[PDB]
Amino acid sequence: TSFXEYWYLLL
Amino acid sequence: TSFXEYWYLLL
Amino acid sequence: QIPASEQETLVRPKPLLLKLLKSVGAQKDTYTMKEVLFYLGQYIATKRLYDEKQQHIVYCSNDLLGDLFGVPSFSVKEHRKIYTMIYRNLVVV
Amino acid sequence: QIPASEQETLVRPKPLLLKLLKSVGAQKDTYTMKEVLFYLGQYIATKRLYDEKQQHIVYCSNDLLGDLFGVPSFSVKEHRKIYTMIYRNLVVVNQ
Repeated sequence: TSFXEYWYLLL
Repeated sequence: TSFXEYWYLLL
Repeated sequence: QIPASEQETLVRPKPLLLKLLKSVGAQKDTYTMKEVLFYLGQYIATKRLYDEKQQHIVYCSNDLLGDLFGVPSFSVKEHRKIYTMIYRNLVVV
Repeated sequence: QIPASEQETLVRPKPLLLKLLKSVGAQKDTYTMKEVLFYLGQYIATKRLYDEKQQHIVYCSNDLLGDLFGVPSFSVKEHRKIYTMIYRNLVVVNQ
């Protein structure tokens, strides 16, 4: 999983 | 607007 | 995820966070919490602080962000901790 | 604005695009469209290719991204154009 998806899942 | 929001709106 | 209602809150970042946000082109002094989260995510990607293999791990011991949050690293999966750490560096308008 | 159905469409990036994705830690040959867009967005931020003042502007003439997209720059606002450029650099599984 990309750092972009992880943060997107936090947003 | 951040590059992160623009790309987010593109997704 | 942080609830929609918690992201529409108008906030004023404290000096250190404000410095961080402006370092990646943030313009203003007041933001929605959503905007703070956009620019902070952008910041982390831009400084390449995420671990290459396990990309939820953010290493900030040699970065402004580590001074800001007061931790050597954190996981993006720890939603509550990030919420808390961000809020220590904000004042609500 | 990629439709919900299109988000989960399984794709195989062509060599240049795959090289780009792996350069920021992607580690497989097969992805959803959503995942491609995640890593591509991440790439651009990691390489600092966006204009700081007007962050929809991406410069890529001297970057791998410019090679595979075939353009020197683009705007993130050009949704159709970007999708077209991305789809040129992958094969949709079972198409």
